[PDB]
Amino acid sequence: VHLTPEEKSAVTALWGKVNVDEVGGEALGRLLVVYPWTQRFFESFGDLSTPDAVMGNPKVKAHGKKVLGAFSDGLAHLDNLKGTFATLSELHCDKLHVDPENFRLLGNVLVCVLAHHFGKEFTPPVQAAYQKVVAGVANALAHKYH
Amino acid sequence: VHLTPEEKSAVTALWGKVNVDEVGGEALGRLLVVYPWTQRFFESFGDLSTPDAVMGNPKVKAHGKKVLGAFSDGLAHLDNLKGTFATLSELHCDKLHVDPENFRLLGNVLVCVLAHHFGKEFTPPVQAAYQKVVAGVANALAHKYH
Amino acid sequence: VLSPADKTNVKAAWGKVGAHAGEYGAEALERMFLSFPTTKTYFPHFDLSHGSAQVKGHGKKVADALTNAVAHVDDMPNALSALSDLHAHKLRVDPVNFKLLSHCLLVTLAAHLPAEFTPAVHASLDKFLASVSTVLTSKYR
Amino acid sequence: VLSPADKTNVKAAWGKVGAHAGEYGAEALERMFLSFPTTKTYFPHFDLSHGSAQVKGHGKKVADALTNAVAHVDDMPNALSALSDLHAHKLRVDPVNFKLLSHCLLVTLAAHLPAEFTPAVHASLDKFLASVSTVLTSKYR
Ligand code: HEM
Ligand code: HEM
Ligand code: HNI
Ligand code: HNI
Repeated sequence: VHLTPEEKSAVTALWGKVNVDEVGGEALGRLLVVYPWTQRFFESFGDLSTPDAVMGNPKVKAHGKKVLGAFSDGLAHLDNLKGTFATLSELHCDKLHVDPENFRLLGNVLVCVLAHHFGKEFTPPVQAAYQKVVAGVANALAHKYH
Repeated sequence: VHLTPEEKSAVTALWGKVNVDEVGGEALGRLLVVYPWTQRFFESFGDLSTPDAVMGNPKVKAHGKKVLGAFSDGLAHLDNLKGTFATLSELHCDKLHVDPENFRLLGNVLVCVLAHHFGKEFTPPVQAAYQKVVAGVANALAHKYH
Repeated sequence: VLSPADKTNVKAAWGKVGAHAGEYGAEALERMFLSFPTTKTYFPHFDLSHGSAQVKGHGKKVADALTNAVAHVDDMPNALSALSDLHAHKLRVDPVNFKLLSHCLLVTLAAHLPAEFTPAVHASLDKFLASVSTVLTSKYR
Repeated sequence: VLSPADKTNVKAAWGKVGAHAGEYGAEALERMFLSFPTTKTYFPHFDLSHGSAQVKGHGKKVADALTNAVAHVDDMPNALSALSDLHAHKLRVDPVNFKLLSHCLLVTLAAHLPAEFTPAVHASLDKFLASVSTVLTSKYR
């Protein structure tokens, strides 16, 4: 997970324009719509029966806020993602039983949401930097599985 | 990535019994037979037209030995596979243009070959230690790609 | 695409497995849980202790499904229809895991079939398990 | 399998792409080479930097193949037959890479289609590109 200085600055500049609560809700909802088997962790969230039921689901939205909030905090620690996400990794393994493939899927959905929101501003070099970030975060979240 | 002392001892114990020549030739040969798209790198090896042709090919045998020889050397650096394979990673990227997915395929073929040779001695814990090793070696060989 | 020659190899190899199928199914699961610990996230409700009767019972079910698939190798989408429904709608196992079980099934076969696990047979069994996996994930979305 | 709604969504989205298909194909390739450097192993003979003439040309080819797949969305195995043979036998591109181009195509679509790239349409496009990818890797062994 090696970002160039230019990439680090592009990551930070774009993220400064991100509504984390909104983007989080959008990314988690899109995950559950695009890859509907990921709904398996969210039985208690109620209606997930159609794209609109999922995207507008208040529990999905609330959960997306939490998830992207933790992601956002991690962007301040790009040189130590494994340490940053160690307790969340342990939690998702031991208590939540979430296959880490889910982290990879969410990363790619998040990249789509950023593209959708930012349009031409989400350039190929900006995407490439975010691909490094999202791979690093997924790898960090998978790291304490056992 | 990081092997426990018990895993390390299990790896080293098995490897001390490995015929690197038979296992290397068998692993590379099976990679080419089972995933024939991998033959793309080896047309200069000559006749690769049937399974028997691939397996008995002197150049496949020689290359399998060479590849597994470098793998074997790597087992003395289990805590710094990335450092040790750095040169080879760059070579496979820049000079040989080998997709790193090939290292992952080879690793799983190697595990099959070890199972085939050792039978019941290749127990589930021994396999599990080897899976960590082959994942680590593939990752180390992929690490310098750009 | 499973060729007629693959089908020949698969039928012959599974024939040799014979009544050991259930045992090998359990062994493949044990190997998968140890080698690929993320797959345990699908079995938190299981007893995963050494020699678990629950795991052994499940391996028998996996093995029987494979025996059925071999017996109906020309018509696998039909033979496996209820199992495909189950994995798609209820279990919801991420598709990446099917390659992990398939690999562990191959390793198990290799470990028990010294004479039969030739390069050609290895290739055919890999294709077969990939085909099974394709059918079992066909209804996911 | 693509649902009736998936096909409506894919046809509508690719319809909106319209005359930009070739531009978007080139952009998706550029995004792939930058984001996923291992894919560059298949194009050692290409200039793979920004504004590459080889990439612009190749994107037009990729786009045309996708347009044809949309036109023959109920018979992709046959409509893409020659291209499947090419990737399986001449180019021998590892199947893992198809998901990387697919993702880069979705990102490109997202960046250009603010109104049309809804969650349902995204889901349909992902399934469509997965299906194209499955066809293109169907003849590998
Ligand atoms: C070769 C591929 C596979 C075959 C042939 C297979 C076969 C089966 C069978 C026969 C059952 C029992 C169904 C029933 O009770 O009606 C089952 C259930 C199940 N399978 Fe699979 N399966 C495969 C892949 C997987 C994978 C890759 C995973 C995850 C790593 C998985 C996870 C499960 C789970 C969690 C259950 C339910 C266990 C329970 O709570 O009773 N399966 N499978
Ligand atoms: C949506 C998936 C894809 C589509 C629709 C597609 C389409 C095409 C088309 C239309 C051609 C030109 C065919 C011709 O000249 O007759 C081509 C060539 C090629 N493709 Fe793909 N492709 C896809 C995925 C990939 C991937 C993932 C890779 C590797 C990362 C790849 C590597 C190549 C290469 C190396 C060539 C030959 C370039 C040359 O002329 O030297 N393709 N592809
Ligand atoms: C689809 C599965 C899934 C994904 C992709 C995902 C991806 C991520 C990512 C990736 C960027 C991050 C940083 C993250 C962070 C969090 N997750 Ni995840 N989680 C997932 C399933 C959950 C579940 C399940 C919970 C518990 C929800 C509940 O019901 O309370 C959860 C709970 C959390 C919590 C709250 C912990 C607690 O309750 O103590 C945080 C923070 N997470 N999750
Ligand atoms: C399918 C492709 C493929 C795989 C899976 C693979 C897997 C590996 C692994 C994995 C464990 C290792 C340790 C390894 C080691 C080596 N490879 Ni790889 N190589 C591969 C394709 C090659 C090619 C091609 C060459 C050049 C051979 C030649 O003809 O010169 C090569 C050459 C080498 C060399 C010789 C380099 C030199 O001349 O100094 C070593 C050592 N390697 N290769």
